[PDB]
Amino acid sequence: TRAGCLIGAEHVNNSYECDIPIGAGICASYQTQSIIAYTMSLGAENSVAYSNNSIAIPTNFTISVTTEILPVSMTKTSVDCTMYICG
Amino acid sequence: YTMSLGAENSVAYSNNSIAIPTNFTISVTTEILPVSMTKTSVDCTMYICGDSTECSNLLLQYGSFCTQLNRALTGIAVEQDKNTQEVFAQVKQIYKTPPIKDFGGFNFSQILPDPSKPSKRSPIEDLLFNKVTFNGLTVLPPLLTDEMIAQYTSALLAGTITSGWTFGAGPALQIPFPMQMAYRFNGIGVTQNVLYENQKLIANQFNSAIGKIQDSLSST
Amino acid sequence: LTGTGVLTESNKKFLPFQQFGRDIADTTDAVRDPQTLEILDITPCSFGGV
Amino acid sequence: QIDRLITGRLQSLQTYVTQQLIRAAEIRASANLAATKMSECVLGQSKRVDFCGKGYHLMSFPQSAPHGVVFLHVTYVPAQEKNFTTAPAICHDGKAHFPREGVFVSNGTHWFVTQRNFYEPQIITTDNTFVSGNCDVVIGIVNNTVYDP
Amino acid sequence: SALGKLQDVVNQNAQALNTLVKQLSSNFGAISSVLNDILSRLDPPEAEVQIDRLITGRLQSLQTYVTQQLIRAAEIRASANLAATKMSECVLGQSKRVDFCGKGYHLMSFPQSAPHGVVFLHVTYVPAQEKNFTTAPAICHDGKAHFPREGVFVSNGTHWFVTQRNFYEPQIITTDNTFVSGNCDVVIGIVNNTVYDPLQPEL
Ligand SMILES: *[C@@H]1O[C@H](CO)[C@@H](O[C@@H]2O[C@H](CO)[C@@H](O)[C@H](O)[C@H]2NC(C)=O)[C@H](O)[C@H]1NC(C)=O
Ligand SMILES: *[C@@H]1O[C@H](CO)[C@@H](O[C@@H]2O[C@H](CO)[C@@H](O)[C@H](O)[C@H]2NC(C)=O)[C@H](O)[C@H]1NC(C)=O
Ligand SMILES: *[C@@H]1O[C@H](CO)[C@@H](O[C@@H]2O[C@H](CO)[C@@H](O)[C@H](O)[C@H]2NC(C)=O)[C@H](O)[C@H]1NC(C)=O
Ligand SMILES: *[C@@H]1O[C@H](CO)[C@@H](O[C@@H]2O[C@H](CO)[C@@H](O)[C@H](O)[C@H]2NC(C)=O)[C@H](O)[C@H]1NC(C)=O
Ligand SMILES: *[C@@H]1O[C@H](CO)[C@@H](O[C@@H]2O[C@H](CO)[C@@H](O)[C@H](O)[C@H]2NC(C)=O)[C@H](O)[C@H]1NC(C)=O
Ligand SMILES: *[C@@H]1O[C@H](CO)[C@@H](O[C@@H]2O[C@H](CO)[C@@H](O)[C@H](O)[C@H]2NC(C)=O)[C@H](O)[C@H]1NC(C)=O
Ligand SMILES: *[C@@H]1O[C@H](CO)[C@@H](O)[C@H](O)[C@H]1NC(C)=O
Ligand SMILES: *[C@@H]1O[C@H](CO)[C@@H](O)[C@H](O)[C@H]1NC(C)=O
Ligand SMILES: *[C@@H]1O[C@H](CO)[C@@H](O)[C@H](O)[C@H]1NC(C)=O
Ligand SMILES: *[C@@H]1O[C@H](CO)[C@@H](O)[C@H](O)[C@H]1NC(C)=O
Ligand SMILES: *[C@@H]1O[C@H](CO)[C@@H](O)[C@H](O)[C@H]1NC(C)=O
Ligand SMILES: *[C@@H]1O[C@H](CO)[C@@H](O)[C@H](O)[C@H]1NC(C)=O
Repeated sequence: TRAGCLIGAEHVNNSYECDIPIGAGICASYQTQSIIAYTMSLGAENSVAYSNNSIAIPTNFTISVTTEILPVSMTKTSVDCTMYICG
Repeated sequence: YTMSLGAENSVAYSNNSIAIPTNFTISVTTEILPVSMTKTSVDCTMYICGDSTECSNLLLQYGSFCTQLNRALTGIAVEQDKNTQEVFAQVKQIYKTPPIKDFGGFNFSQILPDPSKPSKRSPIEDLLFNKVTFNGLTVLPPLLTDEMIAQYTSALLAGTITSGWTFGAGPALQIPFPMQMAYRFNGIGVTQNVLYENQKLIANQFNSAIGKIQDSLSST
Repeated sequence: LTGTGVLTESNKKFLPFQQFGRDIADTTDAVRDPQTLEILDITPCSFGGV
Repeated sequence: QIDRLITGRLQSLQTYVTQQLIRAAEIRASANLAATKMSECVLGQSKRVDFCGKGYHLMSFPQSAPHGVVFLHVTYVPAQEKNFTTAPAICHDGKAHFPREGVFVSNGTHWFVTQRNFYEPQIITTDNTFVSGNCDVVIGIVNNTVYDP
Repeated sequence: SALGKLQDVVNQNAQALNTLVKQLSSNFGAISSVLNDILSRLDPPEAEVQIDRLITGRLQSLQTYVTQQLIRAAEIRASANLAATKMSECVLGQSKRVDFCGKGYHLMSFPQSAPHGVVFLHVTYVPAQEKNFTTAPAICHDGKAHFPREGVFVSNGTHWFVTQRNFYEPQIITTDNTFVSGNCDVVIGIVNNTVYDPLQPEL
């Protein structure tokens, strides 16, 4: 492939969502048994039924709670160079 | 010369006078942002000593210096895929437009992918593509190729055109394009009746505004 | 002129007095053989991460 | 002599990596901005001024470009306007009427209520206004007739 | 592993620190990595050379460390600024920014303490079951074009209703739910219906 020479993985013509990325559109995964190589899928195909007079309106809803994790600070560390360099 | 900051334009202010627009135009502007850069990665050992054993043995006296440099570059290369995915892979599904591009007079032919080409990019994307161009180092490929970025873009465009903003906050829900626009007008304080009364004009101003994009990108 | 790499013949043309070629990066990429007046390209030995 | 070349080459490599790393942060910041612009202006309608083009944002369309993203921002831009006189309120019968939406304006002989970003006069009626306070408080209040449907 | 962003910053700084101290074991071309084995074995003018090799090497190592920490600190600053923004906009208020605080329509969020960071629980409204309806941009009544005051006109196949855009809760189309602008000959796709006037049966 373009990323390099991949040895031990079986290349297939079936696309899957990416699991272990290799590069240049190629990903690998473990199927159940062997490791396979494939061109990654970017998502399921979904054509909306577009029409000049058709609208879809939700009749129900759900409350979804998602978790976002952000770092705020790093270790407040320092070193005295005159001890580190010398001793 | 001393530069001008801009033309002088006083405002006809008065405590009992207001100006109100009587007409409008649809303006399309182009904003360009970098997302990623080449995933260049150079092996410190080869860069400094090549295949020389006598040199490599002295390079080792510097401990982890080469390890640190190799790791820093690896990290830089990795976040380039993160940057690309964070920007383009914002859609869970791949959306496509219908066979019949009837959007109420709104022409997206320079926005949507050209199906006749080996690389399915829009007339504008094709132009953008064309306009911008050993010693131990190598260059790694991106995870997402131009073809995959183009597909993500197509999905986002198809979603925007046939569903509106709903696909970005739940399931995609179809809506007539001119009706979507009416909501977008209402969203800026312009009563939705304005769009319908002027739908022909708006579609024409839009279509011209887009054609001008391809021309100004090519020209400058 | 020394180095390590792969020697291949190439369709490159040097002037009669030029002994070797050099790239934009000051890297030698071709040499005129001292006995046979023909030009050989030089490519690096393939390498990469595993 | 080899040690000297190692120091020089290691140092030039450190310079490269450091500058490359600083620039990487700049590209990352741009990518983060691009991601925000897409999620707010492509997957929604931004209310942020000049976030996605000059004018009132309607929509945008992303286009792929080598090493980046190009956004086509579609905005509503007011065009040719007119001078109208205005009043903060209208006095009908001892009561101060304010527009529910829009502004009260006059063409020199008649008062109308209209939306702010597009001139489209409406008859001032009790369904276009609301009442708050009497006619003796508002500065600049004018006398007109409010129509009861 | 979901909480990986905080673990990665903890490990990355810990690793940088460990890397720094391990450089004390390098000799950088010196006769010894141990300062005492230079001073005690070599005559002063010779010791002064080997010691400079260790000083230069260790100083360069420390400069590298500080530079990497300084760049990394900038990355953390950016994250902290984003976190501060999300808290002030999504915890102390209700964001109107799409995907700023979770996928879906933001309702609210709750901050949670975390080691060296913050975790936000974003509560969002996400539309679920949906149906297609026939729609129209306007309804034609007595030669006048009626537009929904706030909502969309839809049909279930036999009757037209005005429905709020984000939830299928249909209502009878009345003069209160609609406004009139222009006649029926301008709007493209206008349909014929009857607009109810609540006054009529009471007049
Ligand atoms: C959408 O716009 C494109 C132009 O950008 C139209 O394509 C042109 O059609 C005319 C015929 O009317 C040809 O002479 C031009 O050569 C075409 N130009 C290009 C670039 O193809 C297209 O027909 C429009 N679509 C609709 C439905 O009107
Ligand atoms: C509002 O402005 C538009 C243009 O932005 C006007 O439409 C143009 O009118 C001229 C005639 O004066 C024509 O030659 C152009 O071809 C029209 N352009 C388009 C896109 O239709 C429109 O008439 C103006 N309306 C009002 C009320 O002033
Ligand atoms: C202000 O607007 C009113 C209409 O809303 C103008 O009055 C009309 O003028 C037309 C002639 O152009 C007549 O045919 C109508 O019968 C008039 N209507 C009324 C109620 O008088 C009025 O002239 C405008 N004033 C100014 C200064 O332009
Ligand atoms: C609006 O109409 C009222 C009458 O309803 C005007 O009030 C009069 O103002 C004059 C001048 O101060 C007094 O002498 C009268 O006694 C007031 N009439 C009443 C019934 O109190 C008011 O001035 C008018 N406003 C404008 C701007 O014309
Ligand atoms: C559209 O909605 C109307 C109600 O607003 C439906 O009409 C009613 O149908 C029920 C049975 O489900 C009857 O018991 C009522 O008496 C009907 N009311 C009226 C005024 O007719 C109508 O059937 C729905 N149409 C479709 C295609 O679902
Ligand atoms: C809505 O109903 C009106 C009648 O109330 C329809 O108007 C007719 O339009 C045709 C075509 O131009 C004329 O030949 C008829 O004379 C009109 N009728 C009347 C009484 O004037 C209108 O076409 C209908 N619209 C829709 C979308 O159904
Ligand atoms: C997979 O695709 C290749 C072409 O890239 C084709 O030659 C091969 O026969 C295909 N294999 C199967 C099982 O379809
Ligand atoms: C060197 O000698 C060989 C014959 O053995 C001859 O073919 C070749 O051309 C000579 N090269 C030069 C540069 O004289
Ligand atoms: C409003 O009146 C001023 C003069 O007081 C004039 O300069 C300005 O151009 C007028 N604006 C419009 C929109 O007519
Ligand atoms: C505007 O100022 C004039 C004085 O020049 C004053 O007579 C008038 O009442 C004021 N109108 C408003 C609305 O403030
Ligand atoms: C919309 O209509 C199409 C048929 O044209 C149907 O396949 C699709 O499931 C409908 N959408 C919904 C939400 O029912
Ligand atoms: C919708 O498309 C149909 C053709 O399938 C056409 O007859 C009808 O007039 C169109 N309606 C609108 C509002 O464009």
